[PDB]
Formats: sequence, C-alpha cells, structure tokens
Amino acid sequence: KLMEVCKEKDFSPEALKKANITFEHMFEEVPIVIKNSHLINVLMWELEKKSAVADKHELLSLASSNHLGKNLQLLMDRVDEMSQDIVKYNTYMRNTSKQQQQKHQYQQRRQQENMQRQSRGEPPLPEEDLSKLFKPPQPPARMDSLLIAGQINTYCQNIKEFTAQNLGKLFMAQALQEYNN
Amino acid sequence: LTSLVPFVDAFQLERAIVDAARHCDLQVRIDHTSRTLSFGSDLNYATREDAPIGPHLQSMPSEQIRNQLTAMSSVLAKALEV
Amino acid sequence: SDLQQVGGASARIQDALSTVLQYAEDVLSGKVSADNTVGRFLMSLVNQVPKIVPDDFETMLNSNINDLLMVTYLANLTQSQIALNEKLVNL
Amino acid sequence: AMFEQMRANVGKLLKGIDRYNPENLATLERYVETQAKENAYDLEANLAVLKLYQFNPAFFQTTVTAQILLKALTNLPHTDFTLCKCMIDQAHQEERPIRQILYLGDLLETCHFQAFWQALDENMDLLEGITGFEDSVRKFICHVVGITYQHIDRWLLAEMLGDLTDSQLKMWMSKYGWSADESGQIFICSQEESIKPKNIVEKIDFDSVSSIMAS
Amino acid sequence: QWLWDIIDEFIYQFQSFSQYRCKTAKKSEEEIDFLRSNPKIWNVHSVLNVLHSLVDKSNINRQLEVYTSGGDPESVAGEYGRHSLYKMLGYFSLVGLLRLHSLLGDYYQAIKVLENIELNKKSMYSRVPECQVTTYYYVGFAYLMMRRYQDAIRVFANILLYIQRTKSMFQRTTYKYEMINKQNEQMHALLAIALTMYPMRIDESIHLQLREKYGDKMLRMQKGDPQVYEELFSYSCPKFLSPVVPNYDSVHPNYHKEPFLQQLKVFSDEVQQQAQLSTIRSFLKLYTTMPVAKLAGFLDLTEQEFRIQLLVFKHKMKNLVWTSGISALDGEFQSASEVDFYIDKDMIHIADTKVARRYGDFFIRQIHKFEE
Repeated sequence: KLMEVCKEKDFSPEALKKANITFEHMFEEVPIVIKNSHLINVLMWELEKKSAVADKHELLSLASSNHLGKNLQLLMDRVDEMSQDIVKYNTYMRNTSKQQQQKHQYQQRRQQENMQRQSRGEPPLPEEDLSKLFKPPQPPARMDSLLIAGQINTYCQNIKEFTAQNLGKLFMAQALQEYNN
Repeated sequence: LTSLVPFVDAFQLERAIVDAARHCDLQVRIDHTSRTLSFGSDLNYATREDAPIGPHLQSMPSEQIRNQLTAMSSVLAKALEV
Repeated sequence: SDLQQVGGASARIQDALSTVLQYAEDVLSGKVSADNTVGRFLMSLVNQVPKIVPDDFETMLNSNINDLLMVTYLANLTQSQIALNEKLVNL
Repeated sequence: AMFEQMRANVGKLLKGIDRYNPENLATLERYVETQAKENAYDLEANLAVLKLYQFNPAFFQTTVTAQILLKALTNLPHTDFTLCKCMIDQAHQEERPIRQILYLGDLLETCHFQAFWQALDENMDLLEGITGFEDSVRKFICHVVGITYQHIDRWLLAEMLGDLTDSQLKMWMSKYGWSADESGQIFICSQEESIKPKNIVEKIDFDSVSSIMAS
Repeated sequence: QWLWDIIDEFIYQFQSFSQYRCKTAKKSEEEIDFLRSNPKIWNVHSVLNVLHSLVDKSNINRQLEVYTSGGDPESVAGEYGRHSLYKMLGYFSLVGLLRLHSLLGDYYQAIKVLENIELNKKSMYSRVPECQVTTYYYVGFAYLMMRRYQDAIRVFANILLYIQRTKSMFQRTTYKYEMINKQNEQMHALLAIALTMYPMRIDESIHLQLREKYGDKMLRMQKGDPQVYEELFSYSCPKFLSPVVPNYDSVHPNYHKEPFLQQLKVFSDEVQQQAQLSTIRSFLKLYTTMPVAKLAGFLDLTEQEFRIQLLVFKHKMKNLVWTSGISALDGEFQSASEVDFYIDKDMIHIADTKVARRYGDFFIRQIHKFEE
C-alpha cells in the first residue's frame, strides 16, 4: 500500500491524500525459519558432538538463563520504559488530537462566523474580506504522517503490551503449577 | 549492636544504620519502639539488596528466592549429572 | 509459549531419570551415580522451587497473579484505547 | 386420592386458552378443594382462579379463595401467597375468611408464629378443610429453624411451634433429626452451621482467564 | 376522537396480522421460503412481530381501562391474538421467538406468571442477543416475584448495562428505549436495597453517579426512612402493569381509575414486607459469638420496650437472613457474619476490552474498506 501511493507518505500534503484509500501500515511481518535447509547436517554433526562426551558448553547455555531472572528487572524496567513511552507518545498524540481539533473545527468554527457575519459579501463591489478570510490553518487535513508512525508506534505499544502479557502470564503459570509442594 | 560495633558514634551510627537503609544498601526494620531491628526474608528483593546491582558482600550471599529460578534451577540441578 | 513444552520435556527426563535410579536399587544395586549427586540436586530443585512449604508464599504469588493480570489488564485497556485514539482519525 | 385424577384435566386447562375468560371456575375450584383435602399442591390451578377473579370482579368466591390462600400457606416458603396477593383486589381482601387468612399469611411468612397461633381462631371451618394444614404450618415453622438456626431452648422451640410444652415439641424435634443438648437445649444444627461463607474462595483467577489472554 | 378510532384501526390490523401469521406458520413452508428468498431485507417482517405487538399490548389495556369489569380486549389479545402465535411451529428466524415474547409481554402484564419453566423450555431456538435482552427482561420479573433476590439481582444487571451487543439500526424496540432503560434502573434499584450490604451487585449495571444517589436512598430506607420505599414503589407501580401509556387522564369517567387501583393494590402488599425485611436485616453483623450483656445491647436496636423484645428478635432472626443460635448453659448468642470480596469485578472486563479492541476496529475498519 506504501509502494502503490508514493512518494512517499508526505506530511502536510500527501498524508490523508493517501490515507483516503488508507495505506495499511503493518502487513506481512513475514515468517522466518521453518525448513531443514541442509546447511544443518554439519550443525547436527556439532550438536551430536556437544550432546555426547563434550556436554560442558550445551549445559553452559542451559545454565546461563538461571541469572537472566535472578537479578534482571525483566518486567519492572521494561514496563517502566514502555509506560514512559505511553505517557510521552500516546499523551502528546492526544495533544495532537486536540490541536488538529484546535484548527479543523475550533478555529474553522469562527472562520465560518467571520464569513457569515458580513452577509457573505457585497453585491456591487468585493468581497475583499470573504476571500481574504478562511486563512487555512497549517493543518488542513489531519497531519496524517506524524499519525502514520503514530498508529505504528501506538501498536509498537500493542506488541510491547503483548510482550508484558506473555511475561506475567506464563511466569505466574509456572509459579502456581510448580511451587505447590 | 551498639556494643557489637564500638565506633566513636552511638547516635550518628544508629541514624547511619537507617541512612544506609533509606539510601538503598540493605533491608532493616528501622525505628522499632522496643528497638528490635530484623532484616527479613526477603519481601523487597529488587535493587536495594546489593546497592544497587554490584554486591557489597564477599562469599556470604545467603539464599533469597525470586523469578525464573523456578525453571532454570529445576533443569540446571537435573542436568549437572545428565 | 512452547518453551513451557521444552521445560515440561526437561522435567519428565528428570522424572524418567529418577524412576530408573530408584527402581534399580528397589530390586538390588541401583542409584550408584545418583545418591548424593542427583539427590544433592533434588534438594537443589526444592532450594529455589518450591519455596519450602509457606502458604503465605501461596498468598504472595496469587496476590502477584492479582498484580500481573492487572498490569496486562490495563495493557488491554490501552489496546482498545489504541483504536479509540488513532482510528477516530479515520472518520 | 383425587389429586392425580383431576391433575390431567387441570394440566390441559392451564397450558391452553381456558384461564383468561371466567368459564373454567367449575374444575379449577374443585381441584383447589382436592389440593386442600389431600395436602398436594399445584400453583397455576390456584393462580388461574385468582386471575379470573381479578380480571372480571363478578365471580370472586370466599371458600375457594380461602382454600387457595391456606394451600399457599401450607407450601411456604414458595411464592404461592405472593401470587394470591398479586390478584385479589383490596375490596376483596376485606371479606371473611379472605382478610383473616391474609393476616395469617402476613404473620406466617414474616415468621410471627406466636402472634399467628394466638390471633388465629384455634378451630376455624377451613383449617380442617385443608388436610394437614397444622402439619404444613409447623413444617414451615421448623423449616426456617432448620436453615437459619443453630441451637434452640426446650421452651423456645415449643413457643416457635405454638401452644405446646413437651409432647408435640418432641414429636417435631425427633421428626427432623434434632437431638437434645445438656442443661438444656434442643440440638437443631451444629455451631459451624451459622457463618456459611459464600465467596471468599475467589482469586484462583488465572488458569481459565489466561486461556483468553494467550492471544 | 383522534385516539379511540385509531386504537380500533390498529387493533383490527393486529388481529388481521395475527390471523395471517396464525394460518401460514404451522404446515406451510412455501410463503416462509418466498419471504426468505424474494425480499432480501430480513428486517421488516421481524419488525412487524414487535412493532404491532407493543402497540397491541398498549391498545388492549387502553380499551380495558374503560371496559374494566367484563373485559373484551385482554381475552381477544391472550386467547386469540397471542396464544394463536405462541402454540405453533417455530418460524426458523427471529419471528418464532418474538411470537413467544409477544405472548410473554401480556403474560407479564397479567400477574399470572408461572409458565417461566415452559416458556424457556420450548424456546430451544438460537438465543440471538436481540431476543436474549427481552428474555432476561421478562424472565427477570418471574425471579423478582419468586422472592429470591440474591438470584434475581444478577438477571436485571445484564439488561441494564446493555453489554448484550444489540445493533439495530432498523427501529426494532421500537420508539421506546429510554422507558425500558428507566424500568431496568427502577427494578435494579428495588433489588439493590432488599439485600445491601450483600451486593456488591450495583457497580456493573448503573455506575457510581446514580449508584451513590440510590446508595444514599438505600441507606435511608434501611435506617428507617419510608420516603425511599414510597419513591421506589411510586416510580415502579406503572412499570409493572403499564401497557406503554394510558389513554387520557379525565375526571368524569370512573372507569380509568379502577385498573390504576388494581395496579396500586397488588404491588404494594408485596414490597411493603420487603421494605420491613430491609430494616429488620439493615444492621450489619458486626460480631459473631455475642454474650448476654451486648446481646441485650443489640436486642435494644432490634426492638426494645419491653415486651416483646425476645420473641420480636426471634421473628427478625427467622427471615432467611439471620443464621444464629442461643447456648442457654454458657449464655452465648452464636450468630453468623456473612461478608464477600470485591477485586474480581475486573475478570469479565479483560475479555470485554479484548473485544473492545475488536470494537475499536469494527466501524473504523468498515470505514477503511468503504473508504478505499
């Protein structure tokens, strides 16, 4: 959709003018590693060697994850930085939502009352004031390129809250299933 | 404890016990009326244990318990002899 | 999600290990290389999981379940708010 | 031995269109008198007669309505006396013996059994007309004590039952598997049959919920 | 004029459409297949079964307000207009269930409600939320009159919050939504005071603004103010046996008052005993195993002077809401103290909010692909 409507996702113009057809923003986050590529048989030949008599390094990596939960704030520091990503990004996004309203309807409402109060011009002469007024605010159409990455980074928060989900859910799954002894 | 450590201070050492606690060295029950100051097990293990991450404790570090130790201690201990 | 399946497979290899170790000496002369090594690292299982037997620790981690569910709970309230914020844009 | 005989016809009448027009006050009313005579109950048979009396206030009888009310008081704490009050207009609620039995029902359902048995006529025309009325009343007396009580005094249970001392006290004690207690109570229930906490066993609130959180 | 001639026209049209649906909804599956195939809109022919039904429920009792004794309209409605639509083969759509709802509308108006077991048993059709709202609306009143308020309180909260997901969008109600919303509010407010402090069932349906208003009322009613019970009855007395609205409030005819008296005299005697029970149980179970001193101390609050303190307390204890006992040897009043917990009001919302994301991308991603 990015590729069709181009160039490219331009901010002040060509933002909502491509968000009219409405480009999709996150689409085909492609799969990664499924098949025995046969760059493997040699890796299997090291795997079998390190699963065999030389089982010091395979168990080193097995034992290494013991201290990634010992002292690390896997949840606390992450949900902190992601919550401060919320307070900064999402709330200035809401200030952008009020400011594009401070222009499209708020300012526009008394741009309309500027047009209408003079009987929409004079018969014999201009019509100077009507043509001079409606001075279009710097946002005339949504400012929808800040708001593009806007959606994509409020969804970065979505896949960051899906992170925070699988952190707490399967950790406390293992707690209430394992400990009861 | 005031007898255990006979430094030049009695008062300033007591408010140096809490000064260490409030400024994130260890965990103690500060200002008890009867003056019973326990350390606990473990109840607030985050970062004010090792002050913050770098330990002030040579080969003592006695057993506290927290997260992921569950899975990886269970398979570490398993696979030491396997 | 399926590192839980990996952790399961690991815990059952431990079980199938411990079973033959027992039943070999249950007959006669088994658990030679296990008694105070795998037994040393069976009390090393219960060193870190479970916590000895505190039902106040049951209370602690079901109160943590209350905490962690409520972290992701408003994560899902932000999930809905993502659409209600940036997609009112699409009117 | 008349309940199941007319139950078929009454069942066919109440699951049809023969319950809105006052034309079926010759079978339902006789079934109310059968309910009285046998101590067996069907609620809609009474409720249909009450509807036909409420809708067209021209056929409101006294004996049948009193049989309906008393048969509602026998099967307490079921909402039979509720549906009795739900139709009978206040003008009809001040006729003999409808008003008296409405006062009896007010005292029974609120568990004023002492004031009930006191203000009640000890021998009325229709208390014998309803077979096992006295039985069904004292069953409902003992019902609330069986559910919401622990240990009762020797005099206090006889007072709850009404106008007894020891004879019928012991007859109603030994009936519902109630024992004696030392100096000096009737063992109704255990001392652990009071609190019965309904839901402080909450917050296993993870397993089935994280089935709808995995995604 | 302008009312009675239009009422008669409407009634005639409803009996005509009652006959049309009575004939071709038993054996024939030809006109039904025609109505599924040719008219693509499934709306109008499911609308008729509620639009006509609600104005028929209106016009029936509107006429009965004049013809109070020896009434025609209710007999014409129930036996001929409703039962003819009820006892038939189910129309395999949202018509079969709405015919049972059309009968249950008048089956509730009439206080002869016992076939709640049959009406739900024979309703084996797919309970579409549109019909489920009217199900829990009408069936709720049966559980309210069943004097089991601990079970009845749960039913009215579903219809009053309206999270049932009803989206029509073709005036299906019809023209009377705020009336049903206010009726569910008043029935929920009635159920709230009867149990407090047990619920803890009044957060969901109506939230903290009106909850605090009805909460202050609820505390006043329990503490002994009868003004709250008066308000609660006065606002609810039409809502039990109101058709949709009466004909015309006049002074000359004595007919219009007789049903209004029938409405007042019925649902007063029921709720007055509930209001008494609310004050009987009002006082919180502060202590469990009370000794004789402050047993007599709490006998004072129950009812003192003097005579008949002990027997009156016994009567107040036997109300299915006071499980206690007397230990005559030790002199020990061993009573219950039933309390509950809160925190799991955040359990059905986590799923609601996942579907609230889906809700966030229902209309907007409809726009999106109507916009491309």
